[PDB]
Amino acid sequence: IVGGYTCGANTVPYQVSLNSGYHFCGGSLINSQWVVSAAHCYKSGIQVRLGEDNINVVEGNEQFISASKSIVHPSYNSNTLNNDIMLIKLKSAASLNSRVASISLPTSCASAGTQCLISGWGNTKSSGTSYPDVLKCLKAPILSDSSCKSAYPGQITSNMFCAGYLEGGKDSCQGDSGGPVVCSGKLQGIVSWGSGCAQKNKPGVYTKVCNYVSWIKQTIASN
Ligand SMILES: NC(=[NH2+])c1ccc2[nH]c(-c3cccc(-c4ccccc4)c3[O-])nc2c1
Ligand SMILES: [Ca+2]
Ligand SMILES: [Cl-]
Repeated sequence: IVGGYTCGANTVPYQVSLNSGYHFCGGSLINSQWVVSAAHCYKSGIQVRLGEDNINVVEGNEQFISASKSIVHPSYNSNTLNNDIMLIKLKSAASLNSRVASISLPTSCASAGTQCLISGWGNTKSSGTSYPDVLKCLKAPILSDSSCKSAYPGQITSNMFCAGYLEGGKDSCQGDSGGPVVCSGKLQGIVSWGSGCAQKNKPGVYTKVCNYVSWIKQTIASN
């Protein structure tokens, strides 16, 4: 997260860190046994880390659970990143409390101008690599479809939306992929891609979760 602030320990209880010996992507807990992340974060040997704040120190509240299976959307396209969503089933259910809690899936899509909270342990520099130890947060609005398409002509599908600031300075970045974009208490987006980080007129692009709710429900119900 570039230009964001320190969230504060366990203030984003649905945030998870996907770990394979280091933090490589974020995710969102949607129930005690399932996490939603981005398809491009897929790899084998994923350990899901819940209740984290400093990812390099065991401070208490952490729950480390191995993924039992990861389900990348069948129509995921790695070249366009269309359908960049994945579900991860946990080997055992997580213990939910005030520090570890799930986030609700939306019933309707959000409108441009909606303010959302984006969080993660990704890079904090637009020009360089600085990864934080604790969780960073950023409040950002969803942009209109015309501004998004004007920024990335020919690259936005109906399963994506832009959120951020066109002036640059505040944005999600590498390491934040797969994490949550929460608006009014509902998970509306998944950090997916962008051109660099926090560059002027190049906002972040997110997977539009409202388009996948029946898919998520049906997939969880059959696995
Ligand atoms: N400007 C942005 N809002 C933005 C958002 C997510 C990004 N994710 C990345 C990204 C860059 C290089 C590699 C990965 C990557 C690839 C495979 C697995 C995990 C991360 C990224 O997600 N850049 C990103 C830029
Ligand atoms: Ca920790
Ligand atoms: Cl277009």
